[PDB]
Amino acid sequence: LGPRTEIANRFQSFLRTFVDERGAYTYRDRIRRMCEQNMSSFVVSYTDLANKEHVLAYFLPEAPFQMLEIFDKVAKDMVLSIFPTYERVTTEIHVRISLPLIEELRTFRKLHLNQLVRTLGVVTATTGVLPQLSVIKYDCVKNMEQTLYRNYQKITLQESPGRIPAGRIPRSKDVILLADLCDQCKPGDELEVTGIYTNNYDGSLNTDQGFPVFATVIIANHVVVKDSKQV
Amino acid sequence: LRNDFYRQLVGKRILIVVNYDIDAICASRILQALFKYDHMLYTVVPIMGVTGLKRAYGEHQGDVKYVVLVNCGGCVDIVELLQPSDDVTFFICDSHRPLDVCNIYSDRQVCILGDASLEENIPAFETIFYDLKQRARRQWESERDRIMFEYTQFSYYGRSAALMVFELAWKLSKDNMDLLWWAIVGITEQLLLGKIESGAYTLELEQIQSHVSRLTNKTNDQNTMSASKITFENDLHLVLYRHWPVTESMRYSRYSSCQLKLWTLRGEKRLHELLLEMGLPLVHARQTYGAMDLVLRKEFFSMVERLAEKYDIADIVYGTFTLSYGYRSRYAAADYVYALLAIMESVKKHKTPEDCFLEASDALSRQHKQLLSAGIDQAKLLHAAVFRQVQSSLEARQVHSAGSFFYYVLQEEHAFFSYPYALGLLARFLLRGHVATSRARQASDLPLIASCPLNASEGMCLLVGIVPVREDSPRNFFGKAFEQAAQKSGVALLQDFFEPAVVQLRQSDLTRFLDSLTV
Repeated sequence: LGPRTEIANRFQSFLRTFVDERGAYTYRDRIRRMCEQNMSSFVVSYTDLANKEHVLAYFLPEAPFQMLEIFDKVAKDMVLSIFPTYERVTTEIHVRISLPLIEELRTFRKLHLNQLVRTLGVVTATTGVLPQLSVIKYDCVKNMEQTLYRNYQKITLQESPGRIPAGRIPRSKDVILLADLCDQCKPGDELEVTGIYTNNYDGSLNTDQGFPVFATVIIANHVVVKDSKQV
Repeated sequence: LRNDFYRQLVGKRILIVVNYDIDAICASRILQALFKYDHMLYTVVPIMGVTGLKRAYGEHQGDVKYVVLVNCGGCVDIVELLQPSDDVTFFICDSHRPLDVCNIYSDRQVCILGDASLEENIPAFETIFYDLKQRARRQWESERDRIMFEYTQFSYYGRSAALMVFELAWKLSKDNMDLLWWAIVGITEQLLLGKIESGAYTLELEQIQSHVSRLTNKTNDQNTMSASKITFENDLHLVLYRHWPVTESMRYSRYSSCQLKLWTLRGEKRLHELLLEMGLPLVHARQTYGAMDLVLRKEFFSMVERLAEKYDIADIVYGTFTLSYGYRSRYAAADYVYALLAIMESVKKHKTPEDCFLEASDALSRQHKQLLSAGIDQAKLLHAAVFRQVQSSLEARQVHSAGSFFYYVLQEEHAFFSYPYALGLLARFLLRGHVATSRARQASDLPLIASCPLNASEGMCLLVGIVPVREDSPRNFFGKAFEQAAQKSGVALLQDFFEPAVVQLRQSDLTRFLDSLTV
């Protein structure tokens, strides 16, 4: 896609050229800060993003995931180009967003699928933290070993018991987290999330009973803790 | 020259191995062997002070006339002390260097291993032991501009203890590669410019190199396990590189701490930001080097030598040696001397000091190597119990200026510090901390004094001395300085140890001693 040409330029012209707030922009330093803490969660703020170029809100939603590819390739190509020193260890990347507009539960519907989202929740019971599979390999005769992994934990959120619509039922939704954004969920807290809406890969697609069994699922690019009860 | 004297050594003898030092066993165990080499039985001495001199020798009023002197000589007109000498010969190989000329002459009962390009002290016999009255004193004092500039201004030490014995012995068909290691023990014992100066270190890059870069008596087939001869490489004397992770060096090292300020936080952020430039991991920065993965461990010094060029520490490359026996290890000569002091354990049995001396002298054998591991252990924890007073002190500021020096006192002892020489170390660790670093050097370059709580020995205010740093070779006035209040008043003072810079006061007769000594 020849379009893919210009986007990374608009990143590459943006992560190591921009200055805001009277110099030494974070992007010069956050990466290395991340690199010094081995973190892989370098953050963007959409407000600064629109301060430079708000065009990244309107070619995004035809597939924001390819946008995130077009983010991570740039980041990678900055780190190991500038920290080829880094070229040993983990050597993979993704970024974060914090469109800092609060929007609410019980509104995502027919027209909120797989698109630019921003939502909260409140946390309750879920499972441990466990792994998955990642890659396309299994064959040689004419594989279930040496096949890279990625951790996993299930969520469960809940909604504000303060801003309730007066005897409307407290509700519930099934949502996901992933390896790097994991081991921070616990019962009884809230967490503000970038958020993104879809369904299962295939949630029971067939002639069936008098109603399909369909679910709806979300994950976070960014999570920013709202509670933070220590320093 | 003892090519004529050594060959006299067949009759009865004593091998004194003098007062507390690593130099002792290095330059003697050689000869505890060599005695049974000439079919000579050997006899040795535990010494702790001039105390020990004749309470030991006075038990042995004989005439055994082939006799050692090391680490002493700055003692007495040695016939006046060792009067039972009638012609009883002595043999000196002492490092207690600046000696009086009373002791050389009567040249029957001493041997002068002194030859130097410094011919400045000739008429001291023509002044002291020879000395009209007015002009006598004119000579006396106008030349004590030089004479009292000796022995009333400062003091120092000289050269090896058995490198002389090496010079004798490499000719005698003896290539004890192990004993060349022992020589290196004696080298980094006190020839370390970190402790006391060599300077010519940079030209002993040739010396023992040319001894052994000469010599591979198996120049063609040297690939065997036992006793492979040792190999030179440019290496460190950073603290104990080997068995603990990098972050232990990066914490417990001074030449970082003087230049990088590590006990605080920005030291640590800055450290991380350099481990970026090395791009080492953090696990990998917290496993023992021997424990880490490999290519990082391998490529370490190759990068560290170069891209440490730029960051306020110029002087981490040195020239050193390191070896093993077989497949368990690769020891390093510098990874030993800090283990040596670990059995110098000052326990309250009365058994500990001397028998630990026997233990240490049992230690430098290849057969006796288990115990050395425990020494390494103790040293690490010692190095981290340093901190047990550092940040509590450097931030609380126990520091006292006290005029034209800096003044410190501790007032509670440590079983760690019953052994004394910690008192030198912590000084040399911490004056850096505030009194050098939160300031310019103008309030930094002065020496320092260190109390010693004696919670065990009834309270006697033990001490050691210190220099300013970055000008070390300018010898210590403290060689004299503490005679000041001793000379003005004198207060229960002893000089019972071999060393000048060492003293013993009363627990509570120390402040007026100071106000006398302030000047």
